[PDB]
Amino acid sequence: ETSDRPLVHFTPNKGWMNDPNGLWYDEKDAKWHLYFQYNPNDTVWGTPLFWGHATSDDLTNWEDQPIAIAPKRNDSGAFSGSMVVDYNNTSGFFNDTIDPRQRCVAIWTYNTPESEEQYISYSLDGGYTFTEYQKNPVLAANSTQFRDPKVFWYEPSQKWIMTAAKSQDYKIEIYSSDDLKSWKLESAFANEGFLGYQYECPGLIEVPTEQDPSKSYWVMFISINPGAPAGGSFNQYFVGSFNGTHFEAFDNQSRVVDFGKDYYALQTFFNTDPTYGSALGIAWASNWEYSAFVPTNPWRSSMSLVRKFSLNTEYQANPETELINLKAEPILNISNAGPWSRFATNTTLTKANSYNVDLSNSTGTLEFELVYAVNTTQTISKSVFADLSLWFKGLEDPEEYLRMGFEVSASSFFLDRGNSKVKFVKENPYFTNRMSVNNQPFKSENDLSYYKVYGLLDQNILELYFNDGDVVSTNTYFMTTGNALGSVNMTTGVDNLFYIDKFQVREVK
Amino acid sequence: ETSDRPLVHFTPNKGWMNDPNGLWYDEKDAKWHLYFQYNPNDTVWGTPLFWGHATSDDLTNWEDQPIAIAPKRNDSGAFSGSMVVDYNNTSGFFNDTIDPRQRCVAIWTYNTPESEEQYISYSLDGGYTFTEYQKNPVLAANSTQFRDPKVFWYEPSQKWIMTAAKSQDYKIEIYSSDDLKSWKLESAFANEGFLGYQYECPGLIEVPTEQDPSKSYWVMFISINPGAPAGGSFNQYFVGSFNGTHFEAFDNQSRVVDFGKDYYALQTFFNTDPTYGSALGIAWASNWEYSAFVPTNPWRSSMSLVRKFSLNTEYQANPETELINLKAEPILNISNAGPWSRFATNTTLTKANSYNVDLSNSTGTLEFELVYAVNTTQTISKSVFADLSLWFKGLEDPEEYLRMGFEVSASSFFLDRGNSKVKFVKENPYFTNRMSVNNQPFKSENDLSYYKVYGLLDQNILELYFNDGDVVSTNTYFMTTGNALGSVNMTTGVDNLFYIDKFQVREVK
Amino acid sequence: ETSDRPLVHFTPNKGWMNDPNGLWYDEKDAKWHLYFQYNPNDTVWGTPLFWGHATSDDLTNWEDQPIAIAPKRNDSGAFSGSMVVDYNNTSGFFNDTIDPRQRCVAIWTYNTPESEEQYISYSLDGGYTFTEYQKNPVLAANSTQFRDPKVFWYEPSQKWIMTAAKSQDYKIEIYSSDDLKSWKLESAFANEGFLGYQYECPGLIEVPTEQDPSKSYWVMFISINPGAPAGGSFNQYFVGSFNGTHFEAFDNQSRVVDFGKDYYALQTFFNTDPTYGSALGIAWASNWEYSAFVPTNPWRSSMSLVRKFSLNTEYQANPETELINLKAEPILNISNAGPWSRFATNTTLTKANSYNVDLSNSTGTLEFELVYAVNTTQTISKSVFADLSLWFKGLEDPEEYLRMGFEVSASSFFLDRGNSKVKFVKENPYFTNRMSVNNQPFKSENDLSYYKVYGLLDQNILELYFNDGDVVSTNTYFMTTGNALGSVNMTTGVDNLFYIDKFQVREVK
Repeated sequence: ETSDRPLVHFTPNKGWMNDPNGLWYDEKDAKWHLYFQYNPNDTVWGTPLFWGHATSDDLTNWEDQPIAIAPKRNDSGAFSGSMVVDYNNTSGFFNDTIDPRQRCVAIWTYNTPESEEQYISYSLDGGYTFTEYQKNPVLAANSTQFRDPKVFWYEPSQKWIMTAAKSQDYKIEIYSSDDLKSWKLESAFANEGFLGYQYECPGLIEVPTEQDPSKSYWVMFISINPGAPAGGSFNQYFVGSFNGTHFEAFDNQSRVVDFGKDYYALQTFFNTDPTYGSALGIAWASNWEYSAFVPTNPWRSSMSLVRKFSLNTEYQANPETELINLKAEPILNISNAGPWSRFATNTTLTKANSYNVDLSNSTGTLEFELVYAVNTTQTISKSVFADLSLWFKGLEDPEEYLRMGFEVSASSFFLDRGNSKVKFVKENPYFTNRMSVNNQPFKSENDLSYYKVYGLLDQNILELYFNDGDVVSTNTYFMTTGNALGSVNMTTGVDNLFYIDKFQVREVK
Repeated sequence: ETSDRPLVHFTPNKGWMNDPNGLWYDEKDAKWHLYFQYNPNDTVWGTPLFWGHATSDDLTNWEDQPIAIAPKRNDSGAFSGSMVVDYNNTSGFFNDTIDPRQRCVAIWTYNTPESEEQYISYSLDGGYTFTEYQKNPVLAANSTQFRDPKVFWYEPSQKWIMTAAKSQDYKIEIYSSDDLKSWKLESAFANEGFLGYQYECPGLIEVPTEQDPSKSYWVMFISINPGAPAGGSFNQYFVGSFNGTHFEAFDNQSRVVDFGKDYYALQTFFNTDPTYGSALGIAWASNWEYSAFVPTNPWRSSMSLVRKFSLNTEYQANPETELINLKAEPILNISNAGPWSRFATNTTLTKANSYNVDLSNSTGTLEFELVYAVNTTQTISKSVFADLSLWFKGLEDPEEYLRMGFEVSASSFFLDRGNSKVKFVKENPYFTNRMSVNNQPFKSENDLSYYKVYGLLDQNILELYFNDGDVVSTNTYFMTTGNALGSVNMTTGVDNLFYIDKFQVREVK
Repeated sequence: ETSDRPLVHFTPNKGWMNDPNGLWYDEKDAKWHLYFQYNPNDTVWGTPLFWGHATSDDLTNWEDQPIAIAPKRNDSGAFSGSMVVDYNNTSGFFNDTIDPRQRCVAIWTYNTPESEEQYISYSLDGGYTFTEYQKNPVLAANSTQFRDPKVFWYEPSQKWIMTAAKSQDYKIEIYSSDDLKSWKLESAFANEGFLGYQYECPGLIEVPTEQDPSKSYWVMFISINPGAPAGGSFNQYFVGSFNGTHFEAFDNQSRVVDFGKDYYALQTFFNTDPTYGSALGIAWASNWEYSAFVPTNPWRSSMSLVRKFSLNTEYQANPETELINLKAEPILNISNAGPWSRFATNTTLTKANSYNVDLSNSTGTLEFELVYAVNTTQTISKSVFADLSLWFKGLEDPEEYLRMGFEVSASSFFLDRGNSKVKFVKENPYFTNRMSVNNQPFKSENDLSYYKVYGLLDQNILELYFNDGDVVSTNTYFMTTGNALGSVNMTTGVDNLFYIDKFQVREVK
């Protein structure tokens, strides 16, 4: 008996999924390639571990493909890694029969009980079938904690640059090779923090500055688990500069990619179709603490949406200073949807009365657009919970719902993914019920502070996009199967504080 | 109608409390001094805001004292700050009638709607009554975000050193004076991260190294709120060196003081009785997200226990590398307690059978000592929740309980402070139900991994001390008043994995 | 609706059982032989009465065998008796073909509605089928009721010595023979403290001493019944002197074998495997006052465990001058060894709180080991119950439990086998539910008196061994079919009187 399956997030047909792998794009075929850590046998993690494969041409709708990479041994696994396109046959695997735009090279960690090493594989049919390089490994550091190779092309020095993690040494080593079969250690960075327990899935990418597309700075992605500050797993980032060997963040500073409880092992694509325009990144939407116990069958784990990255240099972190902040915008080919439903368009909503639209047969996947404004001046008020709340109740059974909104005194956007049923939510001591975000206004008109929120609910996953992706939160939710969360309710406490500029909901497929 | 009041944690008699202030110790009188942010009028935060005052001689039992500092204005408040003892009358406030050991100088932020500035006050009776310095401020930087002055004596340069926060500038400025009334900006630090929204309550102290006392390194404490990674508030630290003007952390790295949801605005004492031996620090046990809505009357907010700080250079952060980790050990004059109750002393538990002791009339305050061991080799096991769980059920009403323990697959120590009632716990979208810690073993006997946990329950608060304070977690809990959590139950999954070396419980007053 | 059936005590296949018969050991095939009074038709006592047969090589796990001795008449019965191994062919039966240590001769009573004679029978297949002696009986008359013949070899006088019960004349007669076919009357026994009481199942064996296993004393076992008004069925012993014709009881050397209510008709083995080393004895674990009404189906009656008897010449306790004391240790071979579950060890018990191990899937056969000390110091002891109590309950339904423990004021170990919903416990007025034992401390170091007690629970039978067998108590108990005293609990009155050195429970199969 199956569960409710996300409609616009990728899940495997059956079995177990984690880290996204070998992300790249086929220019001549117009196909996006998604590879992933995959265990087809059980519905939890286990060895042998494979590279699953799925293709799309809009990043919202997927086609299953045969297993891409396998370990020689049952003991072992074909762990995480990335892909590159060798246009100029620098590896020497590709004839003139193989299109330059189609020259796939997978770089991956072969984890065996004895050691973790780096292997490479090539494809002659456009990234569906892969053969190992005859003399693998292409990098061994005599270690059991050496994995997750992400590699890009650096024009100036004419090299492939690999950023890989010396996991439990809290070190991310940078290697270089023109050949791609021979790797030279260039630098190590470093002890960045938060450390936790391990450095996993590192990434290094030029991210175009917002407002000046022409400019861009370098971003370092590190994911850590266990030992995240919120508990378990999470993805951090650094903004700085890359010279060809060393990376330096503009300042000593930690920042998180996603504030939600379920967003890990983010990898960016090697190339894009722009249009969309790199940087583009996807992540595994879960948390290692309880990822193996979520109530889904015959599969476990969904990916997040692919997100367009950009750097916002003028992000008002608070009302005094501005910081260079990572902006993540959603990629979603809506396909066929509508119509909108709306509420308190241009009204100041009051405690006594509350709004509702219930979409009597929503598939359980819907999106909403909300722009609210706090009074700011003045209204005072404390000791009274000053919230604007959205309730996604219903639909076969309300009282089973997720609550979210903003409270003025806390200055944070909350989510309540308890309530309920699904004993797993009621019993699993790692499945957090509540988290906040601390989103900031985007403008201030005449004494009203304007905040905006875009959100997408897809059966078992919720993504919130504050100020068009200036802040993001990704959390999974589990309701009592077959329906629905179609009863959409707005509520407030405090007769005169929140102003609804705009609120819209619609079903999405 | 009153609530259940913590027996060995400080709470105000009535009203509202937050940040601990002006911590110092009277050598000739043998009295510890605790000051705190205090609103005597309402049971939430509000201006006028005062410095409350309480004294102890064992740090576990307190005596209430009259309000120590007040703002001139109702608009205003006497915000956070620290105290120093001016043995050599460098301020010139003290006659030869006033004992050197008793020469109190309070340094505090006078917050007014127009600006935040630094004031000083002196005491002629041993820190009970305080008079302002005639020419306050002693430091103004033309700002509304400039507060929380912590000051210490630096022998080498013969100066008072003030570390204070330029809150929303993410800057912690270091000032110097030999006078205490004329301050000179020496350096700024910096953009350390996690930034969040603000830098609050900075602290700078020499913390003696564990294993070798003779050595010590400098620690920088920064607390931030809102915008903590786990949501809301939290306290971070940096380990490094202080030259007299600038501070540098040994590496660029973030680390958290307390992983629990309720531990903020930590200030260390200016001096101690050693015996106890500085560094010693206390903190406000709550989280700004929901601190004003907790169900207690006629007071709100408890402090944490005072903790003896030490640096552990050889802390096994993971099985490969060691890090310089902050160690926090509890200060608790047990007073009169016992006897112990014990369980599976030197046995390996099995899922079939479970242990229980219910202390039929526990006051609701008790401590426990647990040393467990994972089998490690091998037992494999996955897809099965592999936990050792403690249940503090009962006592008038079980089914209302807090659960905690360790799960092998997650490698983290969990806490479940839901279950239940207490409408605030069931309803308040900021009161997190669950958090983990990711504690590490202290030793491995052949094919086993030994972990230790000390915990103290005090009516509404729980402190966990992993490996004698190598890792700490502070979380408040609210059960249905009058009783009790006296039903202590141990439980396991997977028949043969956990080995109980030791487990003891006893009532504490 | 078969009922719960003891796992380590012998019970018949089906039907009624009582007095154990013809106990001996086959040295060639390493097999213990147990015979018993048997009615395979009805589930109560009746004629024809047979000799049931069962074998074992560890005295714990048994094997059903065909009926060994049968009466010639359905009118009559083949009553109680013993067996001998005739190595030296002194009987006149037995070819050179039959192995010396395999030449068993049964001596038994052939009770008829008309007469009561003494028959002997030989076996040629090592005690599985028996043939009667052709010139039976071997004893003519009168016979005033004459039964329960126990026969043994005597080296000095080179004779078979037979001890038999003369119920009508309140005596025990001793007979001699070398042929085994013709017996001469020699003496009689004895006090006489109980006359009017019926003498049954007598036995005469040399019992080795503790501290010197080389020495031994003659011990005369008598089963005395009854007087319901009087204490009721009890198994008695006399330490004394046997010259070869007469038995001398040492005045004041006489105690009951087992202090329980369900231990009767004791017979010792004729020969043993040492290893275990004779004296070894087994008893019918029931009581004539109600044995025919116990709720077991399709069988009635279990035997007890086989016990290794030894004399403890140094006993004291009372501080009154010491006397020779009989101590019986259990013979029990464990198949499913481990694992122990324990309570509070090295600990002082307080009234306010209790201990619990909940053995969820125990069959109802478990063993326990308790070592407690009573604090003589002061603890004056007002007139209130000063108990240490063990409780067994559920599992399916508690409120159906058996209680036992030590009460200081009364200086005895009580047992309350009441508290059952079973009809024959509520209804049967001769089934007493409460007994106390009066165990004595083994060690009196400091101000604490140390007591040891081992106990085995087997579905319907409980056996308590105090100080490793110095005193024993055997009582059957009946609890609603299926489930099963698994909830093991410890409770006490009086806050600071009892110190638990050791308590531990374990399942036995």
